[PDB]
Amino acid sequence: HLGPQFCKSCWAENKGLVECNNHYLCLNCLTLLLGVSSRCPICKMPLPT
Amino acid sequence: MEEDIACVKDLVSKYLANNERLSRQKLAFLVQTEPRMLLMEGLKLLSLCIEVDSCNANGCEHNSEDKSVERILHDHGVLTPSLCFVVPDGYKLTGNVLILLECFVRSSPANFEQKYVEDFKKLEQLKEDLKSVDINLIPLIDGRTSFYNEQIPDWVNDKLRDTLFSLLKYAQESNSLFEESEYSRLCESLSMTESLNALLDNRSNHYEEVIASCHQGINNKLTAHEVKLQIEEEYQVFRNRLRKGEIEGQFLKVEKNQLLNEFNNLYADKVAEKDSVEHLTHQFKRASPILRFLYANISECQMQCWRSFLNKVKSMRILNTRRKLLLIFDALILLASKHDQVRKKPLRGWLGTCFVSVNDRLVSLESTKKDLKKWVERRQQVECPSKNQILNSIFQKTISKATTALRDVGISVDHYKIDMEVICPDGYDLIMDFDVSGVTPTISYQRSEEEAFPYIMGDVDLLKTTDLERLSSLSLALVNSMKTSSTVKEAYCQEFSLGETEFQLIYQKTGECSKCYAINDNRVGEVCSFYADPKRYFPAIFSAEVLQTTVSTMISWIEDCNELEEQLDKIRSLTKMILILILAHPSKRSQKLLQNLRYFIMAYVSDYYHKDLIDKVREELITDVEFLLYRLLRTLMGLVLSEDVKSMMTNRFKFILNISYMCHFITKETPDRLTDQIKCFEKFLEPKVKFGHVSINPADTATEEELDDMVYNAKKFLSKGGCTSAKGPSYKKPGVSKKYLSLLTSSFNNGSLFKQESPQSYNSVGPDTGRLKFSLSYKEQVGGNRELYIGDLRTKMFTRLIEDYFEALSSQLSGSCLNNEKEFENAILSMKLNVSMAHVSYSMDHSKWGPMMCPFLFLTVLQNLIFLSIKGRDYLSTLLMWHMHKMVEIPFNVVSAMMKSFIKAQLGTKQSITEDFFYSNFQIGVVPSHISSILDMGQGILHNTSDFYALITERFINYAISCVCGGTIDAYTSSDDQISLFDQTLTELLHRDPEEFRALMEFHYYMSDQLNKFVSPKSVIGRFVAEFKSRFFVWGDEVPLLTKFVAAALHNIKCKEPHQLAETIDTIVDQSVANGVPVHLCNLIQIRTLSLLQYARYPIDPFLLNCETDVRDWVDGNRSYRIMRQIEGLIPDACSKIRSMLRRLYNRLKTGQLHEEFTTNYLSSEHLSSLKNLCELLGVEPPSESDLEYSWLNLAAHHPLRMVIPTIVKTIQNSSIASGFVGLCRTLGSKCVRGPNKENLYIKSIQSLITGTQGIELLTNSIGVQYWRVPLGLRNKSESVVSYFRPLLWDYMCISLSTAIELGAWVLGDPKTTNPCDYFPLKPTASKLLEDRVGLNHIIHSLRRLYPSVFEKHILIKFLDLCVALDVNCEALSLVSHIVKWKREEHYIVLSSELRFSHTRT
RNA sequence: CUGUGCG
Ligand SMILES: [Mn+2]
Ligand SMILES: [Zn+2]
Ligand SMILES: [Zn+2]
Repeated sequence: HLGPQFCKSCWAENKGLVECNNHYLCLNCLTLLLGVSSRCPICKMPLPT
Repeated sequence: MEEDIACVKDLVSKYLANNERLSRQKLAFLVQTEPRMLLMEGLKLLSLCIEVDSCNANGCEHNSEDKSVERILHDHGVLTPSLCFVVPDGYKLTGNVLILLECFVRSSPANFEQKYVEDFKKLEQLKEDLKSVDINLIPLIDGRTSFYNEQIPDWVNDKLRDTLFSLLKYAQESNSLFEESEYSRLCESLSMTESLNALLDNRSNHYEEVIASCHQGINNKLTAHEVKLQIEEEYQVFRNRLRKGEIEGQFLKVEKNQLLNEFNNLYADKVAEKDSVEHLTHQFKRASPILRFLYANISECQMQCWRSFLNKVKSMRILNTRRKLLLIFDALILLASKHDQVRKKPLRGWLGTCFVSVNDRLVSLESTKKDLKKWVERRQQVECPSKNQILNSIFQKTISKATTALRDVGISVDHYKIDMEVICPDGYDLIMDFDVSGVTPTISYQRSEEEAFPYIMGDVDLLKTTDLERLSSLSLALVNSMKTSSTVKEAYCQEFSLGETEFQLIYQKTGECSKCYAINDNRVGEVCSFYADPKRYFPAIFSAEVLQTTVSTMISWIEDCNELEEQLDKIRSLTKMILILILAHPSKRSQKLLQNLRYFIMAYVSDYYHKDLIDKVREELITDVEFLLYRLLRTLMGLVLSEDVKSMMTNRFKFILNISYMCHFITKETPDRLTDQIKCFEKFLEPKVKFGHVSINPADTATEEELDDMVYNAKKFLSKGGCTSAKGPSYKKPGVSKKYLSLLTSSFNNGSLFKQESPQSYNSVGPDTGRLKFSLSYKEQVGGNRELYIGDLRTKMFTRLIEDYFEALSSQLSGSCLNNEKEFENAILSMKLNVSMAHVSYSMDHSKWGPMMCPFLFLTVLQNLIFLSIKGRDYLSTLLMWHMHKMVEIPFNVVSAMMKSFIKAQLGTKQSITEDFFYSNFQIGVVPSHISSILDMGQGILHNTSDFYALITERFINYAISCVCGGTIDAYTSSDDQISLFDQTLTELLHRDPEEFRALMEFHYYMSDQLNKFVSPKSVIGRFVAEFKSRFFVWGDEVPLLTKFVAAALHNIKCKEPHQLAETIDTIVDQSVANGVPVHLCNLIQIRTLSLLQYARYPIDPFLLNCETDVRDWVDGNRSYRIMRQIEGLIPDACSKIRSMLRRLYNRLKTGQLHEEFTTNYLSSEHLSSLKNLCELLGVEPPSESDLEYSWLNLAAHHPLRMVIPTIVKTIQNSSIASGFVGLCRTLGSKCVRGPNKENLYIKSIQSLITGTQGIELLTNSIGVQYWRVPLGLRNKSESVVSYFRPLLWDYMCISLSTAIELGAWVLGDPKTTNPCDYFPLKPTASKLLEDRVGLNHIIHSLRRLYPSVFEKHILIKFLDLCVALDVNCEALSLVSHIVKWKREEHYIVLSSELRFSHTRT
């Protein structure tokens, strides 16, 4: 339990979410943010895969 | 009985000064035996002593014969009509100049200021009367707060006062004379006087009637269970009537698609449909004349030197032939232009049959030649000069006079590079053969379609700064047009060379008013014409790089979106188009539209918004350019907030919030003051006419009918039929229900919520002198102007009593944060905690908090509270009663405009409400001069009581919601806007039952409407973003709001001393770095400020601004530290040795041999010697002779700049922006620097005297830091110009030592230099020795211990004596200014990437 | 009883 269960990049997704180092993202957001760089644009660390 | 009389006669005989008129009054005083006459003659003696002291201190002749102004005018032979009869204290005649003196003594500050302002008013009336007869008068007023004088000693005068008081112990004087009123006035004039209840309380039955109005129907003594039962039943009834439909819902669930479709359909009748970015760039680059000028693809100097020289000597009036002098100047400039054009140079200051002469005015060649021929012909008619010797002689005469006028002030005319060979023997002939035959310059008011444009409309890509450069040049041209003198073609002209050409901004009207400018070019004639307001084009004057950089930052926030990369260039183009549109067309409507965009995007990322949000966002647009801005905003939101983005919503929300806060780039001033004043009066009056209490001409002695109307409206204000009525609640209607007011007061009572001028008598309306007469003014804001109710000093004191009472009440509680910074910080922390957990946050604003509130509402909520521990509260009640019966002076401009419109309508159209009001009043004879009404809480005059009411009401409403639902609601208010933080239960309720949650929010809205807490349509119920006090929080972080701070920095340029301006800009940039702004943009802001100062030809000093900072000097560095870093960058060798010696000194001082006791004395000797003395005392190698002669030109060395003795003893004594810059450039160009002989001179004279020396070098580092290295051989040798120079190493040592005392010892260490979406909320780690309790701390003790004389004049162990010693003698900075004038910044949210590129030091 | 200062 690290904060609320939302996609920090969407503010809309609450189901089927992946866990970052300190928050959550969505599957669509994970596939869309892995296209620019491996570093998380929120917590600045590599995204798990 | 006579013993005290005889003894005091002895004392006044022995201690009295020897005078001849005082001896006459004495012999007239000692002869009387009646004690009352002794009192009168003693006060007469004191008054005459005061009068003659004032007269000998002011050098005026004493008026003892009680001669009025008519007597003084008749004794000199000046016959005047019947004017005001005023007898002054003294008069002084110097030809046509009269100096008038009036003296008075007052014990109370309110009476003192009352007498001061009435004396000021009568003096101005006498001035206006004396100008009608053409006599110049100057006013002088002597208001003395004490009874001291310079003839009788202090203690004997006190004994005289005490014996006069002891003779008032008897009663024979009391029943013989001195009636109760006069006796009380005299006893108060002899006395030395927070409530002052010693007033003649004659409150009639009206007070008791109004008090009973606050009690009938209201219970205020209910049970903690009965109130909960009533609230539950009321919620049941409300929810029933809501589910049925009898009560309209106000909150709609946020559908982003529907919200965007509602925003795009705004102005559907005037905007066609969606527009692509390409069509927008096409229509934008050729939209308006100012925008057509930009993106146009448009491709020594003896005349300029002569023009500048003659512009310098045109103000000194070298000849009383204004027109003929201007003609001589035009002829000289023509000769200079011809001499320039024959050699090699082209036409530079020409436009075609029109040239730019002195006083930046266009003069036609034909008219110049005709007038010169007429002048020379008329001079030749009298008698030989062959039509050329006379002109040569007169030119030699005027040039000699001008050179002599520039020689005594030290201008050194050879500084202008005049090259005085243009005065040829064939000057007249050379002028008459001058034929340019160019294009005729015109203005062409009301121009035509863009197809009549000379150049190619639109070629500049919106990626280079050329458009911003042209905008900067044009804005500077307008601001310089603001300063034309216009003495006596007639059109004036400024010049702005952009590239390979020199455009000329022509304008016929003068002043800072809105006029019609015409951009002309010599090659194509008139280029553009536009009706512009010059005082609004400031924020782009030199920010060609600042604006490009803020655009680049805003774009880089969303650049790594991976779904805008196909539209990133279009988004950047749209952002720059919006910026250049709001900067090239600063209009209040564009500002309002961007604020409405802020509200829209705040309501876009939420769960529920107000149904009337789009009605508030849509504001009327005119001029077809504001529609272009709306289309740009719509396209930008369509690109950024498209349906298929769903990625990093935080970054896009921040970007659009900054696009909205771009409104601050438009100046917050009024376009026209009359229309905005009428609008403020409309905002003030419309609720009153809609409520039904608009009583005009209050008739200070209140009539029975006026009081009856007042109490009737007081009873009407308490009706507010709730949801239990037939029709239902009428939202947005002023008034508070008796039921909910009783519930609030009952729940507060039990432990459920918190758990000849002095006033002699006073009644229910006012203190027998005025029923709190206020004046209505408008306060400049970005979106819409605010109200201001300004009152006299007595009303100020009464409001201060009320506000102190209610501020104590609020401090006893722990919910409100308006003047409590600790509670604001707790609110920010709780908001971060509630947002980071995605709990529902209700950002509420309250529409019409001022006009709809009521002093009667506060009185009623006060009379029903118990306040278990009656005087004190009765005084508060009668003060609020006075506030109910309050007059507000309608502005004379508003009533004048309304009277003019009434005349125009009666002589010569859907009139408004206030217009109909004024007309109905004018048709019956009465003129509206004051509007006494009940429904007006002053905007600011009742801020503390309004905050307390908001606090208790929001506490009650949250208690009701929690008792009817089962969820706590934290609340934090600022008396206008608030935030409600919901717990986990309400958030889970919204997640599981949206209908019940929206019903709860509708109940909250209805309950707030049952008080005077109408929830504004700008309110937002969102579990992600939260707004409070213009602080936006996204996910526990904070929105940078970069554009707000950037615009606040580009705007705040005052006309004060340049170093104070630099301090202000440094504080603004410190706040900017603190919140969100990166370091490069702030370096560019500081460079922009330095360029603003350089344009004023100011000698930029190293102690102005550091424009090479690396986010290490803002987080944990004072302004002194930044200036020290700048000096270190200047001299990287000597500053190293100085830092070494200062490190050793700090080491030996903090925990070593006692050095502070004699360092205070060591800092008072000569700096050059003391440097080497200290370096040898510490053993470190002293600075070399070459690395010690570095100095900076301190213009304010002998006396500060006279922007029309240490400085720290002066900072504790506590127009427009473009006009401020104009005044700064004018003062820094005129005689601003003062000399040692108390003589003023220009800065040019100081540069000339510097060049009149073989020692100084003038070496600048990179941007004009301008530090000199005057050698030690001529250092203060024979009182040369070197007195203005101040050694740089000494000041650097002072600043470094003071900074080491302020923030740690790490500063002395040698500086070892070592995605735009990451931030680090760090703190200014510093073991300070200047604890924040230093408002009037021991600094004053040190000042009095070291500078006693300075402690007496202009005024009134701890490791602090050095802080006060390092600025009284080391006059470089204040070094203590962020504790008593400015305020420190903590919790720095700076970029983490820019922390790793910083410098470090041990 | 005033500034001439952007390439
Ligand atoms: Mn708010
Ligand atoms: Zn997502
Ligand atoms: Zn992450």
